[PDB]
Amino acid sequence: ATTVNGGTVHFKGEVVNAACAVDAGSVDQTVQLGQVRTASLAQEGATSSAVGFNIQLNDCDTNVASKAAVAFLGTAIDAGHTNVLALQSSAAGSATNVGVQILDRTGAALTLDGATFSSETTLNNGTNTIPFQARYFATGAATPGAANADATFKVQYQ
Amino acid sequence: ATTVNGGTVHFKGEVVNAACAVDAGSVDQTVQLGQVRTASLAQEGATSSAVGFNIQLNDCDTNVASKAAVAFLGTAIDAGHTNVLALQSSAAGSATNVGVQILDRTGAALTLDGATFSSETTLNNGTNTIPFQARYFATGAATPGAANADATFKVQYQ
Amino acid sequence: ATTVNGGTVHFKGEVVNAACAVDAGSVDQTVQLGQVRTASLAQEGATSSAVGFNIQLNDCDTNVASKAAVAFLGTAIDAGHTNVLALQSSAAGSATNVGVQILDRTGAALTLDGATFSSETTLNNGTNTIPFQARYFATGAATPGAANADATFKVQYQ
Amino acid sequence: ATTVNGGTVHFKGEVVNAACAVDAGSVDQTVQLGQVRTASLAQEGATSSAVGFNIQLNDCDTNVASKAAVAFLGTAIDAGHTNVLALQSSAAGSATNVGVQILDRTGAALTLDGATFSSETTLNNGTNTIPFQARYFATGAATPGAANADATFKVQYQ
Amino acid sequence: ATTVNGGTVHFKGEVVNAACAVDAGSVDQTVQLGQVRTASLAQEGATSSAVGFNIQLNDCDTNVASKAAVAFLGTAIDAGHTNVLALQSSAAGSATNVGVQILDRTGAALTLDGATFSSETTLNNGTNTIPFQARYFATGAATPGAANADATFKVQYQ
Amino acid sequence: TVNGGTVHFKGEVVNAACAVDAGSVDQTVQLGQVRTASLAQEGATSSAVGFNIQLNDCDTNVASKAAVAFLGTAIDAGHTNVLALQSSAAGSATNVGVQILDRTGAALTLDGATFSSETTLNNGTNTIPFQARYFATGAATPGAANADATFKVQYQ
Amino acid sequence: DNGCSVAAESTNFTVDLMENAAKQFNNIGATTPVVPFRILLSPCGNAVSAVKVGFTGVADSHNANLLALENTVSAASGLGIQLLNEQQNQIPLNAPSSALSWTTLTPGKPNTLNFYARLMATQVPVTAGHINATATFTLEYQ
Repeated sequence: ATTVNGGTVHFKGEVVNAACAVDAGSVDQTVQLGQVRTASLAQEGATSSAVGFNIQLNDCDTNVASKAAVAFLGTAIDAGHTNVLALQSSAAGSATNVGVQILDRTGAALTLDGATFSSETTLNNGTNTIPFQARYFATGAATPGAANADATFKVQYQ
Repeated sequence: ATTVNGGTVHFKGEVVNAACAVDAGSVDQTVQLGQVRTASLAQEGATSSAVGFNIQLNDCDTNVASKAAVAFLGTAIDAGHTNVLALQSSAAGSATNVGVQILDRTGAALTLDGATFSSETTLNNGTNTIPFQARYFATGAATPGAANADATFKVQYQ
Repeated sequence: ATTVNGGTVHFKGEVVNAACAVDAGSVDQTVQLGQVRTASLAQEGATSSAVGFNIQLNDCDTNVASKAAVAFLGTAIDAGHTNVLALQSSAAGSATNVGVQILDRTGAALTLDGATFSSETTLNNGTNTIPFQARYFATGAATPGAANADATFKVQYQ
Repeated sequence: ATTVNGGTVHFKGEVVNAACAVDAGSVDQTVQLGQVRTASLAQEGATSSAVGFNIQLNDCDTNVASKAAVAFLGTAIDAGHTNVLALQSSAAGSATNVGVQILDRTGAALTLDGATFSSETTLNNGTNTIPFQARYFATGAATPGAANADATFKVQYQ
Repeated sequence: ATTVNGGTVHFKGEVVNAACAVDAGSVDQTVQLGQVRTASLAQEGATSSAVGFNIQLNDCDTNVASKAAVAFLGTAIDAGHTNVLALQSSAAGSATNVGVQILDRTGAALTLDGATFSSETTLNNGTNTIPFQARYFATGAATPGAANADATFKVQYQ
Repeated sequence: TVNGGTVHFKGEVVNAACAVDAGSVDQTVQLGQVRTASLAQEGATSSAVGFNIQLNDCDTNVASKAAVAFLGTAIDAGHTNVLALQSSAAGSATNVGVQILDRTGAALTLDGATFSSETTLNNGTNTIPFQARYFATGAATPGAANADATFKVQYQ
Repeated sequence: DNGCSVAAESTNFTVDLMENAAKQFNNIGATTPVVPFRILLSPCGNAVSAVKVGFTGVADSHNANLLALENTVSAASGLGIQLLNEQQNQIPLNAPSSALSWTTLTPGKPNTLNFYARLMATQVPVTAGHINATATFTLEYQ
């Protein structure tokens, strides 16, 4: 009977010529690092506790590539810290002298350039979960404020 | 004391004469299908897995209409495949020989002409959820690239 | 003395004119089916073992309604099998020729149309528990992959 | 080797002599009200449900100002209804006898003239969030059509 | 060998100058109130049962502050009921004459003002948990609908 | 009626490795709102807002790395990396300018020829991150702080 | 005096469209970032009120509203120069004087009129090469 205007739906995806495919819940995810005290980040090199996230690969094939690595691209805090990611919340109220650091399964910080790939993990025929961690890193004496960032990643199969 | 120009708020909505009102999250949604390999889409009629989404209708009255059906409208990928939706061509680097296919609650693909309503779902007073799905359909041998798409739906109450 | 901001709390609920109220843990629950060998799902009609889940109804009044039934709604695997729920997961790495069947108190699979209701269970004042089961159903020869699915239920009181 | 023209980027912002700074996501925001029924808005004074939108104030210094208020400005639907906001004109057809009514944290409508500020909210140091609600208000018997609106707001710091 | 685009990751957090840090699971949490019946909320001032939610503070230093209190901010329902939260889901299909109400560790309703703090809880070094409850308060004869409400809290240290 | 004059047009269509996304060719970056207390002295910078230039249909057999060079109006001599603000009818902020950083956190020179750090490319979709701040050349003044800068992509 | 004079700078000037990615023209109608150019009208009298600026030249075969490109051995094909206005609205080539849009001026002062130019694909894929083109601008005074 009555026909209504309804609404709209947008589909977001990508087709890749690769051994695996990145999961729908992993292509875009939000990681809640929580909240950190300025006392925990009080001097150069101080790190907070790490919140663990992971990237899921579906439809993997070991006859095409038996190992996978992930490379991260983002804005470094400065030229002296190429593995720390700057905070880009807004133009006011962001924290100072602190940036998010990303660690692979080896517990080592990753360079944010898109060309330094992490430690290669062996794949299964099927679902594979690659674990990562994210913490806060003080490039000085941290100050109160919002601490949000954003980084892109790419996957290399060998 | 100090009055400062803050900003602007834009309110978007629609008054409709119907039995139900589409939810604020369903009138405009962004479903993320995720990545898919070209091996799964290497031949005509090859379909990837189907991600699930749903449309929520609030304030339903069964004294004026006890069933609902949803019809989607979009750009068909070609004349032959009228139920396969074309990919956004507003930019370069899009996947070829592949489109997105919307499935009703019966599991069958829906013709995207705006006048073919899906299977009727019985309604109850209150909140109603109608489940749909979206997958990838290969009209040939797929090639890598972005696979975003878009559709607009209308609701019929009986 | 020192006031900071903590975060956000979102409350989700529903007010219903009924005889029983669905429990807070039953309005949204995750069922862990486990994993099944593809040898068990070798041909069409092959079924796996069943896990059990319950819907709990609180604050029941037998002076309003003495019996309760539950109907499920979801996307069927195909037109032939209307009682077999279709796997959703992501757009890659999902099991082929496999769905999930929901069985009611009597051990009979329920069609997922939203209007076919299960066997009525007699209600008592207070707390009632309606048991259901979930298993896998092979529409062909199963293939490895994720086997997640979703459905939404609806309660009728008589 | 191949320098190609890329395009342009426009940066929008504002420097203010205030005790707080309106968030980047709050300076211009889009509140999706959803859909409403003509039956729900059938007489003068009949109001729909309310959606919630928040105004965030980053980098707040309480030594400068301890409380904040927000005053909205927009075109009124009639002279009699000064707290109701007129809808924009639409090519397909806009709804009549209905507007948008903004409520503050006390659940009271706000006069949309730019001089009547809402109830004062106590601010902390740093991130602050002021909740508001948008609601449909029927000035008569509402008719179907798109119901879009816009309102500019200013912030006062005591 | 094969390098493909993976996607993006968003990191969210905040650096605070406080004795404790709000947990990653507490900075943004969802409480499932369940379903309630209009028969229960059939009169003004009639309440429902209460569900419990906790706010967890990490890395607490009792030398800095020995007590903590929490204040909640949100849209009230009426001028008379300042401690009852207003429902905000969409522009249609919400319960009428009812709102969420938050209770501190003394079992008393909290004014949703941003300045009336809850009963102080003594803090020990390390992890602390602050209990809270949420129920439904009816400002009249309640009507069926979806009852979702949101609030933001501040934590005061002494 | 008047013959006027002749306008010549020169240019080249080259085989570039990628193509700037239709979103990225013209994008508006909502920096937000800043306080004069934050921008209170020479060299004082506000917090950064991130924006991305997305490239599509990239081919690594044509070019394996990409860089972006920005061109804009400098606020002053000696502040070539600080972009001048546009003028508004009500008024614009003085002693404030938009500053565009790089993927290494270093502000770019808005000359149109000082390219940014080169990012390696993968076949398909690539994304180049950038950030924007408010750089103060003195005591800031309230007002609208809008600016605009063009950019060019060097595939190497 | 309702008539203005074209300065030596605006008598003959070249608009540099720079290098353009052949991949940017995915489909017919794909454009490029606009390149601004200006026409200085000075001196002007105290009676000038409006000027309509029209563009004339050899039009493209596929699109009659696009300025054509010279066909040589090493010239790009499948493209056409789209000339816009101050508000980025299309100004058709060889359009009649009634079809144009009046532009306001300021009497007694050197007035600068700003327009834009870009490339629009008429064929896919767009071939590579150079883009040499000439147009003649005419002025209708009011």
